[PDB]
Amino acid sequence: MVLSEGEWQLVLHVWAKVEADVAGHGQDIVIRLFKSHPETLEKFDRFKHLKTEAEMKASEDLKKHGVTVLTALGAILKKKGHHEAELKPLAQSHATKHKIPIKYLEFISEAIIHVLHSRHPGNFGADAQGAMNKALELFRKDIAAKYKELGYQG
Ligand code: HEM
Repeated sequence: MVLSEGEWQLVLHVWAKVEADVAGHGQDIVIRLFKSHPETLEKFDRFKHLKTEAEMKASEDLKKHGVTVLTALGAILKKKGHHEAELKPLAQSHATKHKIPIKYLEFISEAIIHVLHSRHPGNFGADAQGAMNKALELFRKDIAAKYKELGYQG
C-alpha cells in the first residue's frame, strides 16, 4: 500500500501533538492494551505481575517502556513509508526474542487509535483516523512480510 502525502500530513499533524507528552501517551496506550487484551500482558515477563490499573499507572518502568515504544513508532511514521531500515531490528526482536503474533500488533494499533481519539478529538476526526489506520496497517503488513522472511509466523 501507499499513503498519499495528504494522508501522511494528517498522521504527522496528530503525532506532533502526541509528542508534546510522550510519556503520558505511552502510558495510556500500554495500559489500554493490557486492560483490553490482558493476554498481551503475559508476553512481558517484566510487567506480568502487575494486577491492577493502579499498579500499572504507578510503575515507572512501564512508563519508561511506553516512551521506548512510542519513540520507535514515531521514528517509523516520520519516514513516511521509507522505513525498511527501522523495521528490520524491530521485526527480528519481536519475531525471534519476544514472539509477538501479528494479532497482538493489531491489538496495540487499536489501543493507539483509542487513545488518540480520546485525547485529540479535534485533530482526530474520521479522515485523520482513517489515515492513521492506513499508516498502522502499512506498518503491520511490512512487519508481517519481514516476520515471514525471518521464519516466524505472525
Ligand atoms: C507499535 C508496535 C510496537 C513497537 C514500535 C514496539 C517497540 C519495542 C521496542 C523499541 C522495544 C525494545 C527493543 C526491542 O526489544 O526490540 C520493545 C521490546 C519489547 N516489546 Fe515491543 N513494540 C511494539 C509492540 C509490541 C507488542 C504488541 C508486544 C506484546 C503484546 C510487544 C512486546 C515487547 C516485549 C516483551 C519487549 C521486551 C520488553 C522488556 O522486557 O524490556 N511489543 N518493543
